[PDB]
This record gives sequence, structure tokens and C-alpha cells, in this order.
Amino acid sequence: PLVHVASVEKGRSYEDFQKVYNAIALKLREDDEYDNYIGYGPVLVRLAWHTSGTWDKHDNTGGSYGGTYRFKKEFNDPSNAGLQNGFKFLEPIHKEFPWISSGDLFSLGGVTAVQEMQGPKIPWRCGRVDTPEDTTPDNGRLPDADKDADYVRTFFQRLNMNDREVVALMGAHALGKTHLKNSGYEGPWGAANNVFTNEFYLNLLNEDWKLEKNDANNEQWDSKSGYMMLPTDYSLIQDPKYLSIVKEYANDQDKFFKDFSKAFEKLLENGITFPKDAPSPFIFKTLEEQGL
Ligand code: HEM
Repeated sequence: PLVHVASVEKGRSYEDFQKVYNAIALKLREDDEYDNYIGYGPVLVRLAWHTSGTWDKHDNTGGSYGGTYRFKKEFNDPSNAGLQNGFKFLEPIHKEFPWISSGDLFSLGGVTAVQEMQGPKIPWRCGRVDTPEDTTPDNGRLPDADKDADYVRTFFQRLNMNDREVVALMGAHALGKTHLKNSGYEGPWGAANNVFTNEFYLNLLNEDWKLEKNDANNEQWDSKSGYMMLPTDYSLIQDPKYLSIVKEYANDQDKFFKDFSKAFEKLLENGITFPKDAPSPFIFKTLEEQGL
């Protein structure tokens, strides 16, 4: 294969997208009670990831382009349990700005969330185009959590991600938490659940982890601070290549920020062809920078 060519929403420029960014950012600030005062930031990051992470480099199916999460087949993927709360948050935004494509809106939600939680700037490109219901990918393309480093590595090859990209992207588990009813895992990865930092790598290295079984009969790694790691998270310190990179990001916040920003942009852009006459990527100002 498919070719997906980016097409700018008719007549729109930087100023129109910054308005949508601001609407999202303001609502994140306002609807702050969700999930015991974590807010909607983490679920929006997860949503941008799950809508992008269906991509397959072999035939160019899936990915962020088509916005196919709106269709029932993908919406009801058991892997997507809990993301309805992100979709509902974005629905009134989409009504206020009905000219934005679904894929642009889901991806921009992730960018906005990261920046407003004090993460790196993520350059973002517009032009995703809604595609028909029969372009929805089948369930099963998102990863399982009960596997090891070899599975993680192999899985991310399908998205054209290398070891450094994978380790960088996984740092997003600083954000939010697992929810028993959604995934069969329970607890947060850290203390500051709605601030983007390199805390995931710090906790992985410095906590004393014990293999326990949770109320859904799944194994997870638990620490005495009250944190948890999935088996896929913990595997990053079992594999010697991953461990070297985990140590790097634990000791250099700025490098983690830069590498995350590139890998996350790539994730969101996988499968899309941008014409040479396409506008350059936008960098949005945060509310804080606008004095808002
Ligand atoms: C091996 C790859 C991954 C696995 C197996 C995995 C698995 C999971 C699971 C099971 C949850 C809990 C869902 C719930 O109970 O609500 C979760 C949450 C989350 N994931 Fe991952 N994930 C992976 C990679 C990623 C990536 C690559 C990103 C973003 C770049 C990401 C961002 C998040 C965030 C922000 C949450 C918190 C959501 C919330 O608080 O509602 N994850 N992940």
C-alpha cells in the first residue's frame, strides 16, 4: 505494498493545529480527576501508541494513517481495553474541530500529552487521511506482556525499531499505571505518574524486584515501594544489549529525551509518505510557553 500519501487538511496551517493542541492541553488541565488524579495524559500516550503500533513494515498495513481505531473491530480489540476513556476525552475536541482527520487527532493527542507532562518537544506532521472500514487491521498485532527480551526484540522488528528505539519508547512506562480490569496487571511503574522523566530506568535498576502473582493469576515484578514491572519491562535488564541502554538513560535524562522524541515521532509516522512539497514538521508551544 500500500502507499499512504499524506494530504494536508484543506487550507490548514500551523496556527490551526496549535489551536487543536491548545484545546487538548486545556482539557487535560481541566479534567484532572480521572484515574485518581493521574489525569488523561498517560491514556492519550497509550492511545497514540496503540493506534500506530498495528503497523506492519512488510505490506504497509496498519499504522496511524487511517484512524481505523474509530471502527468497531479495532475499538474492541482486547489489547485496546481501557482506551475508550481516551477516545471519549477526544470526542468533544473532534466536534469543535471537525476538519481534523482521526489519525491526526489520535497522534496529536499523544504529542500534546507528552509535552504538557513536561516531556521533550515532539515534532509532528499533519496529513493523515481517514480510510474505510475494510482497511482496519485484524486484532492481534499489539504485543503481549508476559514474554521475554527475545519476543520484545522480534516484535519491534515488525515496526522497524532497533534496540535503542525500543528501550527509549519503553520509557513511556514512567507514565500512568496498569489496571487489573483492563490488562490483568495492577500497579504503577513509579511515583510521579503524570510527569515525564527517566524514572522508569532508575526504578528498574535501583529497586529490589520480587516475582509475584497478582489477583488475575499473572506474574508481575513488584517492589516494596509499591511499584511494578511487566515481564516485558523487566526483560530489559535481563538482556545484555538492552541493559547497556537502560543504564545510559538512567544516567543521562537529556539523551533519553532526545532519543524518545525521535523514536516516538517515527512510530507516529511509520507507513506514511510525505510529498517534498509537504510542510515541515511543526513544533507546538506548550500552554506554559504561551502564558496560558
Ligand atoms: C512490549 C511493549 C509493551 C507492552 C507489552 C505494554 C503493555 C502495557 C500494559 C499491559 C499496560 C497496562 C494497560 C492497562 O491496564 O490499562 C500498558 C500501559 C501503558 N503503556 Fe505500555 N506496553 C508496551 C509498550 C509501550 C509503548 C511502546 C508505549 C508508548 C510509547 C507505551 C505507553 C504506555 C502508557 C503511557 C501506559 C499507561 C496507560 C494508562 O495509565 O492508562 N507502552 N502497557
